[PDB]
Amino acid sequence: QIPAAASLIQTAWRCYAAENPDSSTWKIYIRISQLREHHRATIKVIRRMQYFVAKKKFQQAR
Amino acid sequence: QLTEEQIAEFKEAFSLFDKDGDGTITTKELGTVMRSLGQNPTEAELQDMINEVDADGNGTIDFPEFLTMMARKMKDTDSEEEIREAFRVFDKDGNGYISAAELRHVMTNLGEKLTDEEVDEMIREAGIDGDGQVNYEEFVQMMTA
Ligand SMILES: [Ca+2]
Ligand SMILES: [Ca+2]
Repeated sequence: QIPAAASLIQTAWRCYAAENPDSSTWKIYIRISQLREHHRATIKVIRRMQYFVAKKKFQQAR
Repeated sequence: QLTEEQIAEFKEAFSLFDKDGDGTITTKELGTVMRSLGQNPTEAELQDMINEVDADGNGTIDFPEFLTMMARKMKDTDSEEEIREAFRVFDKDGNGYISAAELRHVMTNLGEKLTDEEVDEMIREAGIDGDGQVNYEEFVQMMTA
């Protein structure tokens, strides 16, 4: 099923791209004026959690 | 395969979320960290995140459960197969290629909706061929390498 498939791909890619400090995935946090270390900390955690959520829904849908 | 440097960082990260200090992460506290990063998570999303980490089922995240989440493998053979099986959804004729135009549409307009700059970077890494197609096994490999 298509929504679960897309979310698995997109959350996996957001985890992977966040390992690159110069990736454009960092430019979307316009609420933060200067990305600092604790910012890159919490973001990486959140994206990780959103990947395991999407993995779980993809398993249910396939 | 876990150091005292790795655990110190995971413990400092755990406390950025546990605003209470009671040793436990609540949906409310997770929503507060997300909302300060400028995200607007629904309660449904916050409860799903907590429920995928909360192993014992009491509705909160203790440090051991946080550790399991941070140490859980993402680049293994089984996760590789799930991502691969996710791309096959969009490979309508099962030939190993997705149309670059179909890929960018799905990535920007379905699911979590990536930005156009995020998809530019994503599609630039696999390459588009002369025929406008993207070999998606390239994503499966470069993301799990
Ligand atoms: Ca707490
Ligand atoms: Ca718990």
